[PDB]
Amino acid sequence: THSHGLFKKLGIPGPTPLPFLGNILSYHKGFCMFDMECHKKYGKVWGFYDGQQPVLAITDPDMIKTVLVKECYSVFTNRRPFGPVGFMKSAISIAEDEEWKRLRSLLSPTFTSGKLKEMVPIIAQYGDVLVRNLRREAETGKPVTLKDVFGAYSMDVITSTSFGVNIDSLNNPQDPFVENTKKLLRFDFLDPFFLSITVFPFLIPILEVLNICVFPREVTNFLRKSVKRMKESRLEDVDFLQLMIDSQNSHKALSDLELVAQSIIFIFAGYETTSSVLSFIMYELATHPDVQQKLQEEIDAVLPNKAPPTYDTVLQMEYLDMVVNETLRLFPIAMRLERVCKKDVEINGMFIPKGVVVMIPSYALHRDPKYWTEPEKFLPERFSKKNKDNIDPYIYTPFGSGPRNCIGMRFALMNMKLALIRVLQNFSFKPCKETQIPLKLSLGGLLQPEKPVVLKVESRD
Amino acid sequence: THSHGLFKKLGIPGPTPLPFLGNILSYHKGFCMFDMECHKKYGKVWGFYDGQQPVLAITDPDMIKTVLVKECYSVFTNRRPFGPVGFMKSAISIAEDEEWKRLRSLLSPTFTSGKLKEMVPIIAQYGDVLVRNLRREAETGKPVTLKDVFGAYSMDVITSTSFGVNIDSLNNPQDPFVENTKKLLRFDFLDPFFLSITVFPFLIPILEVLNICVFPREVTNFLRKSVKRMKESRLEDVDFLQLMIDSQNSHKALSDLELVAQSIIFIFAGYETTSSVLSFIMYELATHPDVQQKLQEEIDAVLPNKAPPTYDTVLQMEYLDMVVNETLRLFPIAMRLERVCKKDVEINGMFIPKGVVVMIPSYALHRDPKYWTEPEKFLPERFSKKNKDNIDPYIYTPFGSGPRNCIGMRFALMNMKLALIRVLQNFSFKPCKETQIPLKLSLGGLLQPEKPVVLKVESRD
Amino acid sequence: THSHGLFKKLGIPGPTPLPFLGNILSYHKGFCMFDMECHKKYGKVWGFYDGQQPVLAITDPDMIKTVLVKECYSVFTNRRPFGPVGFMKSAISIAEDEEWKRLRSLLSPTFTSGKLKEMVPIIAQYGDVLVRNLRREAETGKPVTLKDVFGAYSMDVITSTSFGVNIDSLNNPQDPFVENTKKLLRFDFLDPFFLSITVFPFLIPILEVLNICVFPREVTNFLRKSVKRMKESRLEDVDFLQLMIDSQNSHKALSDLELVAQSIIFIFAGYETTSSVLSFIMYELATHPDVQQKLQEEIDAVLPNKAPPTYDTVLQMEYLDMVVNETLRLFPIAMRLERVCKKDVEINGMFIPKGVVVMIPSYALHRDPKYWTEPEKFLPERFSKKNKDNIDPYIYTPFGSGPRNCIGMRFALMNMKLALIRVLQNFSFKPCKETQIPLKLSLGGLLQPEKPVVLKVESRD
Amino acid sequence: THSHGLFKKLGIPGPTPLPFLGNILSYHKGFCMFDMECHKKYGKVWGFYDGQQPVLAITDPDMIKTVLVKECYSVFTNRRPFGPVGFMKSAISIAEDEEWKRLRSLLSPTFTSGKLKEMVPIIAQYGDVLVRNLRREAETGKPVTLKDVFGAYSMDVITSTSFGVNIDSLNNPQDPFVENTKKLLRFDFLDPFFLSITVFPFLIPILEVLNICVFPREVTNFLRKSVKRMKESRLEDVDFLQLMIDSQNSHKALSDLELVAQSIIFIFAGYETTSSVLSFIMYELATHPDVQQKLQEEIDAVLPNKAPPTYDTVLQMEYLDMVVNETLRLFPIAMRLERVCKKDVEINGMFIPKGVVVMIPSYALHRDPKYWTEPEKFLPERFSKKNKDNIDPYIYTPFGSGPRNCIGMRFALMNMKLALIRVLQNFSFKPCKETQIPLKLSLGGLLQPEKPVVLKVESRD
Ligand code: HEM
Ligand code: HEM
Ligand code: HEM
Ligand code: HEM
Repeated sequence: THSHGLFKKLGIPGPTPLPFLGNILSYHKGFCMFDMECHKKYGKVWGFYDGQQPVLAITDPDMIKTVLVKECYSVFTNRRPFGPVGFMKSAISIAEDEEWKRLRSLLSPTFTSGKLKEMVPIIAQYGDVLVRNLRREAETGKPVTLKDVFGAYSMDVITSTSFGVNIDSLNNPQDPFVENTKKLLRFDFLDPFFLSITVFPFLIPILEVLNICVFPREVTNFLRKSVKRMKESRLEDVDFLQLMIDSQNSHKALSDLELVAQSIIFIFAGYETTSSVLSFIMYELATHPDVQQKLQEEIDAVLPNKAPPTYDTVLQMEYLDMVVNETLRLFPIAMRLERVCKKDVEINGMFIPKGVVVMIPSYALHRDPKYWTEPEKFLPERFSKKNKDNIDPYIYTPFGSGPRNCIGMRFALMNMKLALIRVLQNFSFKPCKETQIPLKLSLGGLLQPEKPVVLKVESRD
Repeated sequence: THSHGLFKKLGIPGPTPLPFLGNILSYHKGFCMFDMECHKKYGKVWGFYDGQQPVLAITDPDMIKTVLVKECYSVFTNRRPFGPVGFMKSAISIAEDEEWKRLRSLLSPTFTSGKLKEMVPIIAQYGDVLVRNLRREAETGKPVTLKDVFGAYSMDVITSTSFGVNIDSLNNPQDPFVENTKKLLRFDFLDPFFLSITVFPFLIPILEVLNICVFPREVTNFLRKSVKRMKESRLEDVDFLQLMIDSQNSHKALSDLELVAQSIIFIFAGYETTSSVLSFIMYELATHPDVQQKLQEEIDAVLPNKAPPTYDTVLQMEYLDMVVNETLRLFPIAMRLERVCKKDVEINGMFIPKGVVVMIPSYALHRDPKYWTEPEKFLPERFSKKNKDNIDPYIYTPFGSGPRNCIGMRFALMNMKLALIRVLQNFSFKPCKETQIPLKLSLGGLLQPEKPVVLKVESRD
Repeated sequence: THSHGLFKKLGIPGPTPLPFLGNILSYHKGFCMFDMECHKKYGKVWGFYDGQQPVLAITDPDMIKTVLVKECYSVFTNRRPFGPVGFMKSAISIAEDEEWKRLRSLLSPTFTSGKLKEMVPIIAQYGDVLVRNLRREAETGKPVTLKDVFGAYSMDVITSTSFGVNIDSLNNPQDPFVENTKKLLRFDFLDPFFLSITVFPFLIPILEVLNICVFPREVTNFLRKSVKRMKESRLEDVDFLQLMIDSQNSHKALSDLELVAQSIIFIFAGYETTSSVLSFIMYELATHPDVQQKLQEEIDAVLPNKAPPTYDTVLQMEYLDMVVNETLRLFPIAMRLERVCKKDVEINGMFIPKGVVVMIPSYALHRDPKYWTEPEKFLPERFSKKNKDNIDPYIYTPFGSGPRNCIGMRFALMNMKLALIRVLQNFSFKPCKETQIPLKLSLGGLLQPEKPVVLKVESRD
Repeated sequence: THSHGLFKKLGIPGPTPLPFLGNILSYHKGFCMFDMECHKKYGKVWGFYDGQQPVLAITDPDMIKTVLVKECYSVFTNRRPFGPVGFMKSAISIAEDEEWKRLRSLLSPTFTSGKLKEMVPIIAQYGDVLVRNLRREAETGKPVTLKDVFGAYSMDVITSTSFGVNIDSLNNPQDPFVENTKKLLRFDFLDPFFLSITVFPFLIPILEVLNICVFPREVTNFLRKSVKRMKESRLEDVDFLQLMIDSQNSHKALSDLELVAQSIIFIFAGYETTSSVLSFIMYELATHPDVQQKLQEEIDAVLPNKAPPTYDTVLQMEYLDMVVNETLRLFPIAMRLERVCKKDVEINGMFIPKGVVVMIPSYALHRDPKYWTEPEKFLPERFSKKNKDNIDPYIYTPFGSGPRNCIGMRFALMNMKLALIRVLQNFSFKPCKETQIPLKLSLGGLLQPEKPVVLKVESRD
């Protein structure tokens, strides 16, 4: 099969591809293990095939800068398609070129510090809810599963910061607004379906004309009307929906379908991510009680008498920022960043022909011995205000970099910190016998634990 | 396009087909209206195209007999495929030829009168549940939606008669066993997806190798393990599951996957059907209060003092059998029966080449003036023990006929009658202003009401 | 189906589309008849659907100018895809965007007046061959079929002006170089296959990965090696091949596969076109003997004593230019021009959303009563140096207009005129009884005669 | 992927399959080498996957008998599909079940000894033509390529024994009837296209509805009308066409399209096969001059004075029968026989589930040391009337066995022997320096030589 000669011709190393399958059989241990092995075997750049799709992996920090910043608009502007999307075509994370650029413009003022400081009282109320829910699991000394308790917390923060709907998801697990939203899970890009998509990407057109979508047709049909109800109950009679409604009052405003799609993508974006990361952080705190104590002391110092957190007092807390960042290092939940090269180019001395997918293997670089000492260890001091200067922003990329980076970065860090502050103000977290130490990562296509994290939760009362 | 000449060549009338689409655009008013129009325009036989699939419609009672009985095993043994089925390939209603014949054998003793008489105490307990639920909607004079109250009743009867699980679905609408099972709805064979299947049936192979199934992969993955739990909690420590478990203790026994598929098909089969028919019957009773009174008097006569119904006392009630049958006449929820002609044949003097789909248009014949006087009226006397002899069993076919007829006929009639007896022992049913008189049928691909049936429910107390 | 609402929403008239088929059933009489009917029914602009592909037809000369010239590079740069192309992707007529722009640059100097004046002695020798072949059919008074005699002439001119190979195709109809090249016929975009492509354009990806090509794999595999033989017999030891070989000695030179593709596209481009047009011209001359006499007199005046034609004496002949142009008016063999709108735009006051195919219906405009008197008549005087000023270059477009017009315009007119001069110097052409007067055009997807043109050929000796 | 567990579950050995590809990458050396390796590694039975299609290979002579004879009608009646066939669906070699059984009936009397004895004078005349053509290549001592000279001979015999058309193909290589027929070449079931068919057999439906056929649409459209011309020039005013025309004067007669398809399949069947085998025989004779001398002496003894061969004198020649048979042993051009198991069965003690493809690896068994001494050597004595009794007819299967064996066996052997007799009566055949000794077989999907056979041909004058 062809085009399997491309990397050989350019003199670029990589595992030899099978006809039709390319290298996918080498995903049997997951993107992370494949990426490290490749980084190790082949060095600073390499190439492989997702079916017939050539993928060029790069690790030089200069050349990563060019791809994510300098030549973003001109050359490296879109991600690769992945499956049938339906109307979700209009979602900023999926849209391309000038539609993207216009969307990214219309939504930027929504993620500003000013709007985010306005949303904090809402995210705070549900840290309280979280606490009372944790307390009920802690007065009845039963091991807690974090994904479920943080899931319900994440869910809570979303439903409020995007539509004003206010639910106790953990206690109302069967509210229609909680039921649909809980189906918006991260895509397993190595499950039968998406593997098939990589071998038969000519099948994508087929599904499209059949209205078959990787965003389940019914979750989308539920919110599309849920939004047009809210839209016309507020109109006329502080959340993301309002901020978008206010905006459609670049250019060309925001279409009504265009608004529904962004609403959906934020839910999708903020739900399993926030839930997952918080779990990873509580695992590390529970297996490193010194770090947990140190941070608890920091929180009490800024917030004595279990004082509530604020926007300014959150940004005050340096050790908490160190804990969060180091966790995202060990578990960057995206694992890779990816851009489609839209033209023949040469950058930092290397020819890149049109159509290749440039890939940055985040997981692998966050654990590269050549930039991190004992990269497997949990050492928050790597981010102390002393050492935070020796860290290359193109090697540590948990939100990506450049114009197409994670637009929800600020919000996500602030959301996760408000949960951590409130939770640690009230509770300590200890390993159980049934806790999996050391945590093994899932050999699938998601960064998540093989086994869900379970811990003992104790009242500081 | 070809083969669009087939009917023209055989001298068979029918609407002229468009290339690729055949006649599907003539489904814009539904199978029922198309069938009547065709019966009227073209007479006793006609032909049309579901894409490229030729479909030969027949209405002579002799020739229907040949197709459903005399030449079933030899010629007319399977239905037509309809979409990707996954493992549900093994479900009796879908299986073909000797696999079907063997399955139909292994499950026949499960639907016998003897087993059915044993299941009646279980179906009865949930008529009681139904009552208390109706009473709560009747002491608070709010119009009741029948599909929801009978749905929860149907659901209840199924969960018990197939797995022993005992739930108040109406009050536990969010039990995991109620949540999955409520997704097993009747297929809308004119929704975008299935229309596309008829135009692109070459797409079926494509979806199959992609594990894409019209039976949602997650409902099936939930019950497959739900069964292997029950299976191994009873083994070792009266429902359909047991009767199948006892059977795998023709020939070749029942595979473990083969058992899970039948379990699923019965749920699918008994849930929206029972729920739908009961609604149609209560609509007719409410718009014909004489008939409702007459039947109430019959029930009190057999069952004085609201005596509970039994298997024998149900079969006693002739006017109730007349009401149920007449309703199935006006609304035969399958609408058509269909067999694939597997060979060149000639029956009753007409050549039928291999591959055609012989179709019997049940809806249309149940309302044919040539066999029924005032076919639009609700006249239960057409089935009185006096006139029940002048009714051609190949014209009145609400469960089909012959070896491949509805294996659940007995159970379904008995289930629906036990619900009707208990409900009418306690309540009368009257039209609301918001009730749709006269009921309009859905122009889709299901026999169901355009608008859901709503009635006033009053206590005979 | 969707997107069938687009034109309705924009307030644009057009025939109402069927689901999936759009308007293709309205091609049952050909693009030409559909275009006129539409122009007539709907006016100055209209819209229709090639399946799901929206096609916007326009006839205002200002707005045509914008599309073909002013906004060519920025907005209207590519044609629409049509089927699986294989490596022919690299052919200038098919390539897109900057690949096109670079190719069109590398081949422009090949079609200059200077190169074309150099090629004339070669094209002339085969007008002689043509004559002797015609004379053999004229001394034996048998009606001649023009496509066959002009086909062999066209073939001859190509094989020489592109590779130096010198064959009498008419007398060597079974030379391997004549056999393959004669398979490069114009695509019937309404034959079963291409119709299917319009209804299932999602099938194009499928064929591509199967190396299935609308350019037969074996004709292309024959010339690809035929070229690499010639290439390496001239290297080292006046045709298009040389001019390209000299060029690969914008930028990025011409790839070796890139050269083979252009070679092929010129053959394809020059063979049935030149052959077809010459036939149309000889039909009109034979049914308008005054015009034929007048031109014969002109040729004798410039070229007395049957003097051979030259580059300068060809451009001298004004009545011949009038005859050729008027014929291309009545039969513009492309029928339409087409550009893909690559962005949301507004031109001359009309919104055009991304993805639509702007179409200019050349055939229909060449016969529009609003710009031509008696448009069905053959009146060469419409192009006399007197009236040639009142003709809008955006209404008379037989080679298209703007940067993406027919790069072979000069060559094609010069090739056809040299054939006409030599042929008329020696012969007159008269209708037979078996000649089809009036010529009916083919209801297919090609501009060609229903029945092939047959004429009586007489020696001016 | 699934169903890749089937052979593992049944305890059947075989090479471990890759997802989607099964074992096709093990065809990189051809069916023959794979089959031997497997026979060697795994023994008497084994299993592998052509994509997802399970293929069960068997070598026990009893169990082969069951599959090809005893359970042919009931269980093992069809071959496997292979690609899109169009109307060629009706060709006996491709048709299935009762259509096959009826076709095989209607054509059996055409291949009888009596008809075959009637066709011999026609096949003889073209042995003469063959000779004069060979003599022209032998008086001009140039090495002859056998495929071309025997191709033209084969072609000649076909065109006459199927339609009465009489051509010297070698000297008329560009007659329209010779041009089309020469495109009917053996399918390379490992060329890109057919490999793709095995990985994407769900693509077969797609091509079918696109009228795309592995029998080129134009060769079939040429003969379909070529036949309806001959058909209606003989009607009314000794070949296969006549014998079929006489037959349509089981049951249901032969359709007109059904007749055209058989005509085509015989051409396809008799052209490259006869041409190929004759080449293999002349290679062995030329590298074993003793055998060549011995046979020449036999021919002179039966046919002194270069007497012409007859039907009876051909069957007389035992050493010639030995030479032909031994060659078919070393090169059985089908390589394998194959039947689709249409039901769950057990034969000779082994469970075979429905859908598997039972395969008999002819090539491998013809060279199995366990039944043949020095199986690589060319020893015609293995078939002497002495040893011809120790040869298992289910191990030596160059025409298959049972009801679905090669219907053209008699004709093919007789055709090849008449060519050999005439050729050897007049010429001896010697190796050239450019002859490939030892002949290497093609690693493709055809049994043919890597390099075409070239020999020195000398006049016995
Ligand atoms: C711990 C939480 C999160 C992490 C680790 C994370 C990580 C990422 C990464 C790596 C990217 C790709 C950046 C690139 O390509 O350079 C991304 C993109 C994106 N993120 Fe997040 N993200 C998080 C939370 C969120 C949240 C809460 C939102 C809610 C609005 C969000 C919205 C988006 C969007 C819309 C994009 C695509 C932006 C574009 O293409 O212009 N993310 N995220
Ligand atoms: C009011 C209720 C029902 C109606 C009107 C109904 C109607 C029908 C009809 C018309 C058929 C096709 C018969 C034919 O092709 O001749 C059928 C088949 C079938 N029914 Fe029902 N049905 C009902 C309830 C049920 C229930 C409760 C079950 C539960 C077991 C069931 C199981 C089946 C099965 C398995 C088949 C396919 C049988 C075969 O192919 O052998 N049905 N039904
Ligand atoms: C009577 C003869 C011919 C006629 C009427 C004709 C007509 C046309 C037309 C209408 C176009 C499209 C122009 C547009 O889109 O604006 C075209 C394009 C083209 N023609 Fe011709 N043509 C003729 C002969 C030839 C010949 C002999 C060649 C040989 C080189 C040729 C090469 C091309 C090419 C390469 C294109 C595509 C150019 C591009 O996309 O940049 N044509 N022709
Ligand atoms: C040296 C020449 C030939 C060889 C080695 C050969 C070999 C074979 C083989 C192995 C089969 C499959 C048998 C089986 O599945 O058991 C076959 C089938 C067949 N052969 Fe030949 N063959 C030859 C020549 C011919 C010729 C000249 C014809 C002309 C009529 C022909 C017509 C057929 C047909 C129609 C079938 C399929 C029969 C059926 O499925 O009923 N073959 N051949």
